[PDB]
Amino acid sequence: KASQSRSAKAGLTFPVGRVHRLLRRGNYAQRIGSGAPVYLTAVLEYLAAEILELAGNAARDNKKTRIIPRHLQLAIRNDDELNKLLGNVTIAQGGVLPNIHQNLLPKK
Amino acid sequence: QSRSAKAGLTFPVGRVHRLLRRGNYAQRIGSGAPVYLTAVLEYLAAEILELAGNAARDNKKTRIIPRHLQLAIRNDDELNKLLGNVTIAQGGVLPNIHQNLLPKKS
Amino acid sequence: PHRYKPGTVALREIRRFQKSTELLIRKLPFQRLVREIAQDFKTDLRFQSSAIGALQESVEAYLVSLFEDTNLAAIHAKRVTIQKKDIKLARRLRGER
Amino acid sequence: PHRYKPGTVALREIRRFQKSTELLIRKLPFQRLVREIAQDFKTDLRFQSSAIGALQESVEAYLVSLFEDTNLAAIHAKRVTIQKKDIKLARRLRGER
Amino acid sequence: DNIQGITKPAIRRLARRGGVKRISGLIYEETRGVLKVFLENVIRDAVTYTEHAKRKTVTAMDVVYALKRQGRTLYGFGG
Amino acid sequence: DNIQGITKPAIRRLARRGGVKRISGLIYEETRGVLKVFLENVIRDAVTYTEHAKRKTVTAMDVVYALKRQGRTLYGFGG
Amino acid sequence: RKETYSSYIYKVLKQTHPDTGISQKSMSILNSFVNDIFERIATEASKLAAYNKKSTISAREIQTAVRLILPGELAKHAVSEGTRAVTKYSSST
Amino acid sequence: RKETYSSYIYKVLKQTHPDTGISQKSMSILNSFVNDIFERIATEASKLAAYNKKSTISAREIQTAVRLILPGELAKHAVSEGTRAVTKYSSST
DNA sequence: TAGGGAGTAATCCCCTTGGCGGTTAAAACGCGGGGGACAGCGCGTACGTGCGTTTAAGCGGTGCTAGAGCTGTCTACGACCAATTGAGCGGCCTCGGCACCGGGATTCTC
DNA sequence: GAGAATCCCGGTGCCGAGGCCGCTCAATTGGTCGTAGACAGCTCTAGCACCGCTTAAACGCACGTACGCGCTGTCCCCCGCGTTTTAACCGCCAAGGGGATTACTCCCTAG
Repeated sequence: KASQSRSAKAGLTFPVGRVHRLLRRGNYAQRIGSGAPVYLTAVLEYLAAEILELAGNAARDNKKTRIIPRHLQLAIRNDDELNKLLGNVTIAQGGVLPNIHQNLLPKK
Repeated sequence: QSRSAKAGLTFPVGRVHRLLRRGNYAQRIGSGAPVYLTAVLEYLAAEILELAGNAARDNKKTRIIPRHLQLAIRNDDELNKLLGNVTIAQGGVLPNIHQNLLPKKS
Repeated sequence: PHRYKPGTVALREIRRFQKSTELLIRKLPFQRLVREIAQDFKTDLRFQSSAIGALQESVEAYLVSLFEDTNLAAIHAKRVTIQKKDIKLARRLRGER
Repeated sequence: PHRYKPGTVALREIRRFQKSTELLIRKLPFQRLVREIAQDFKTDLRFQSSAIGALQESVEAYLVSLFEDTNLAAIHAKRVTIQKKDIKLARRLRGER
Repeated sequence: DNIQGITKPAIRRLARRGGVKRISGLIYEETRGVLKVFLENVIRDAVTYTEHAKRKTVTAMDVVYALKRQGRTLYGFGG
Repeated sequence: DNIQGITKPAIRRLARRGGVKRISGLIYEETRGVLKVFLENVIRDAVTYTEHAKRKTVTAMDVVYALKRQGRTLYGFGG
Repeated sequence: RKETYSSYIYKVLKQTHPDTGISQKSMSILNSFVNDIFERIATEASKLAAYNKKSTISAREIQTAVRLILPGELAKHAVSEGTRAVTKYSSST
Repeated sequence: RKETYSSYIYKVLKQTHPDTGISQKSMSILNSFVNDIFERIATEASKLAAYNKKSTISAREIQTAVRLILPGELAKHAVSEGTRAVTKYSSST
């Protein structure tokens, strides 16, 4: 009779019932459908996986084993669609990209 | 007896109470809150209508046109700050000419 | 043999169009443009009349808002004439990329 | 001895500060500034250090964005040195008046 | 030829609305370049709105809703 | 010395983080005024959130919502 | 059978100007201004009620909301007007 | 009691990078990020469901919301991952 | 366990997509001339570079107490339900404000 | 000094902005009950203040060299204007295809 959660029923590692709880007492609609928390759980799981993949090779490009928000900031702003998504957000301890305009160099 | 008349206001407190209640914002909703919201809506409508009325009386007409509404909405700095992200249809732009683009001398 | 100086009648018609507030784009070519940009995504699209007028008001307002900023950029560039770098400078400073 | 071209060690210092991520404003004058500006709105007000930190990172990020926009507006203006009229132009074309 | 629907004296009409004495002749092709993109960004967020309503005509209510999503809540045609 | 408590090389440090080359001397009090006029809008919202919360201390969440108001949201201290 | 606000704004207009008339496009513009500031103030009231762990919306969160969203003179004038209305209704309970 | 997505985020980077540590500041950055996408998607879906005169939020509403918010490439990857997950969940027969 | 919300579907009627035609502002095109943007060159000073000289940030350590935060209990504000009366939506009817047209005063421009 | 080009003053349908009555749902009144904000009261985190040593950063005076700026001389391309010509727009007729709505069902989501 005992069965496991909906997350591994959908094959997901993010909590489906917790997403359903936050949807129901988040006061967005009075009736919440069944397939909506599974869809939202899959979307947020994929976005987290893509973000951690980008932070992963950004941290391998610095020869380290830990993730600093320098790596997160770099992995955000060298990718164009995350640039478009996260344009107006500022990350804690991020800094800026190394850039210099063409005529400002010692051209000679 | 109407709650708007008991509050001294001319806006439908029952309508805004129904719109607040059946709009999915909170589990419980107060009683003086739609009255207070009715009061601030009546004040903002009165101020906008007063400014548009002066803008209509200065321009010799007795009818409100959206050009007069744009004139009354842009000449006030506070209302320009509040409604800087909106666009009035057929409203127009304030006339301004730069002094560099103005020709000749004196 | 009466010839005007260049730019005086420009400023005068600028004053009349500051007085004027009517639509400045032709309606039927704009309908053709929105139909030909809309057929790419689902064919056999019907269009209401008020939506096209709302679109025309939107593009005219966005033209005015961008053109004021590129006018300020060209005035700041010690020139009387606008150019392409004024346009992308206005789009860069507004944050529209 | 041997000297450097003015404008070359400046690039080394630029690349040093851009690879760096450390905070560039002293903590105690900033905390005095935010307490003296918070005294104007409400008295007897205490503060938490992470709130001061969030305020600090917000303001230097806004200052860095404003400085980059001013640099772009100044090199649009066929010059190298930034001046206050480019600051005014960048704030005017950015929306904040 | 249908992409030439907006016309050069109408760009001059918009240019004399902004209050500039001199308009260079290469602005007119630049002004088309900033137009076919921008209204496109409302067509990406209007007709799909229409597609959520089982709706095959765009109307006055979904377009101002799309502009309110974009950030230019407009008055005059309801919504 | 509170408004000018930001020292002269500090605006320089923020300037070379912004990638400028040559800095003029008259920018510094103008950047101080821009800083104070941004700070005036930010902490006014922050202390309104503070006196709504029946508290006389400004802790970590009513500031991150205050910068969340105008579209200048910052991450990390949202909890 | 849509609802409109035309009678109330007409009554307010004839209260302030006994001669000026209004058009239908102006009517829709000011009605959309009303519904716009309505949804903005109600969204801020809902968010602020979620922030302070309360399930009840009262006049207090909306007076905080009009303190933070409106500019200054409109904010204090609306606070005075709404507090006058609140005391007038609570007196006439 | 306080809630975090720390263990789920942990196993997410453990499928892709096993020999990788994490900072607590980076964990807070990630938590704020996923919560921000969650509230954006939720308010878009609730606003769309109110716009279509419907009292129920279903999968097609957040489908339209994901088409609306995310840019197109990440949008069709997101809806593809969601469709395989939802069709796998719906096969409880 | 309950009940009411999508859902299906059929029917009506309204608007909007095509198709006329005339005519007419209005765009396209070629043409003379005139200020503007173009590169180029010199004058001087303002910014960077440097060493001497403060100074007051930073660590860090300790002492104290406001105040965040949690728990308990309460009762009165508010959800829910049933009956009711009136007011705001709408269909219809009627007329004067404003645009439009015509013709003389008046102001910049040359 | 003249001449386009306006602002201004007066005559004309008109057609879209104000009443008006009919009336149908939506705001109002009353009652009951179960819980959620208010208040009191409590335990300890954490913020404010202060002392002192170390020193790295900051202030100030000195000077030197690009670089902002003033002037200039010239191609030349936008600008005002006459001439064709081309499609935009108004009046209109007709279809039919798609939106609104009525109405009962049953499942699936709230509890």
